[PDB]
Amino acid sequence: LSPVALRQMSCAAGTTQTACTDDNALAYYNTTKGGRFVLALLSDLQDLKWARFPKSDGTGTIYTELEPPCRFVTDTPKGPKVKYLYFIKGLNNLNRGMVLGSLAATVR
Amino acid sequence: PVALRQMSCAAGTTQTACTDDNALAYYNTTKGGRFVLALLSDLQDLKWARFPKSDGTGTIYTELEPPCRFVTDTPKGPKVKYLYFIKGLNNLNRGMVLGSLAATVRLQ
Repeated sequence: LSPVALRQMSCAAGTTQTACTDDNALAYYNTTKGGRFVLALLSDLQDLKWARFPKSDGTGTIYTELEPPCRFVTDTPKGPKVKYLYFIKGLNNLNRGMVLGSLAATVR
Repeated sequence: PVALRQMSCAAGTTQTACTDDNALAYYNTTKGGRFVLALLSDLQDLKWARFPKSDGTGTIYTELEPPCRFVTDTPKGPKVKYLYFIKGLNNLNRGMVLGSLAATVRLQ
């Protein structure tokens, strides 16, 4: 599925599945007709293992576990600020590259 | 976390026909030169890519995969661009390019 399909929105992550404070991370996802496929998260925080995204073709939300994070330091106007990138568990090399691609390909 | 940069380069239908800047090369930095991952071009018949070398020991000729169509929005209306991966480029790196491509040109 094409790279024109990849966009971003903030969403809700958590140490546990219950503790998903709304909107504390950026999520990379692909849109298609009617729903979405989240692929990875970017957050200020390093302890995350759960992700809460809108249910495709429905009202409501999904919860799927994350990989161990990927630590990057980005250049900010507030001095360097360190971010964490979580992929969805088992994300294939192409799609990882697409987010790494796009990520290095929008900041720093 | 490895930023992708652009540069004009030479490409052509055959190693000898590579005469002089009709293509755009996405490349990396690998501790002693630049590593090229793919090219983008108006021309659809390209098969080879001509690069000199930091030193100038002479020049490297790399093969290309078959192109992929992408129509781009430009001031001068729409322009169609073809994206050639260098032959034998693994999946992570293709993703990195495609993620980057969507950040650097007006796809769709």
